[PDB]
Amino acid sequence: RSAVEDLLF
Amino acid sequence: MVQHSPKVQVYSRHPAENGKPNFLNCYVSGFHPPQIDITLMKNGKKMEAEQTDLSFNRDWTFYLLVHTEFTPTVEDEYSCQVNHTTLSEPKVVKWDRDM
Amino acid sequence: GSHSLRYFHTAMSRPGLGEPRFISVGYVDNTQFVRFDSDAPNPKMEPRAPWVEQVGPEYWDEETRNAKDNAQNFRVNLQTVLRYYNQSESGSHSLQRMYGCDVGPDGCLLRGYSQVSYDGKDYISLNKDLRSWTAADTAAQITRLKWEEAGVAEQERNYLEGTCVEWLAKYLDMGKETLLRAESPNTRMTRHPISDREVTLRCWALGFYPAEITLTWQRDGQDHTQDAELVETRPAGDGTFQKWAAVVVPSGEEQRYTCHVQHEGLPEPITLRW
Repeated sequence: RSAVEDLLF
Repeated sequence: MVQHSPKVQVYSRHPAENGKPNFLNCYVSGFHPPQIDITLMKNGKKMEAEQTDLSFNRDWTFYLLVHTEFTPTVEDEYSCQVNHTTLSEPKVVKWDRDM
Repeated sequence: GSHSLRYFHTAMSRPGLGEPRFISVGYVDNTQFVRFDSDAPNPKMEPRAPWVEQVGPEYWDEETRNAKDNAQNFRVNLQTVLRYYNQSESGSHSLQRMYGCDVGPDGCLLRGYSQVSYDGKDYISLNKDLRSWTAADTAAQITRLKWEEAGVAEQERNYLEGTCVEWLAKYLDMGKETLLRAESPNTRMTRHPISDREVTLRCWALGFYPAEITLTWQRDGQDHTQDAELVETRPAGDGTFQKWAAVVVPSGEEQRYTCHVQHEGLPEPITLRW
């Protein structure tokens, strides 16, 4: 499964 | 930026029994930026072919496999032509069936 | 043995014409099983190994609503970075992300990963404690502070210690017989004269999986891998790999040389002499 990410730089 | 040039190998899936069906493989890798142009050549002509998905190595240099079914004869030539910014010309490599 | 589940995002700003392309890609060990692409027609996460297909339709729905969300963030990210550096919109730039987890033979979690690169250089990365980050430069230091305040490492850590490990088990289950089976290499040595006093002695290993292999030469005993040609290990197209390793040698001398292959799927090392 993929990772649920709110990766905002 | 920091740019690495594309390294290309062109090879038969199975060793080249002359005549029989095989698979022609262009493996290009170790390049950055990702934007790259890759076509397999039938004596000098673009063969339709599939291309793998954009994946990369841990040093972030990308790799791709463009490959289509082919059947080796004795007298026609196959080759990969690749295009990419680090290269002044399109680099082109023909297929030595001993490699 | 040990195994890894890793995902590879690539975000590609094409400056002139069109929003950036977002290509994620999924691997269990050396075996791709998943792919997404942002400029498709109604783009969707798709299978790319057979064994994953008997997984809930729940799954692929949730995975596209994820892949899409990431494409959004990484388009803003690609812009966010460009302005951090004050780079011209004239330029094409790329962000890459890699995360994943290595698991040990019992299930011991060996390593977790989450690394970002901008234009192929390291940007920020999650440390081995899974709790701090390394910022390569000053632009990265703003991303770091942002992520420390948002607690990003803590949600990464839980993904890597939980979902990743748990789902790598599910994957290796679906694909036993595929994933947990090592294919011995087909080994041959060929010989190609060049001069009348020098030949090339290629040593091939074909059709092996996983790509982990080592080929080495030996002149009467003495390891002669020194300026033997080793080529990068390539895919065969059927999910197995190849690699060869030639030495140049004078005529009549072939009878003294020697090649050796070791690979997981081999019981004891293969040894090749002309």
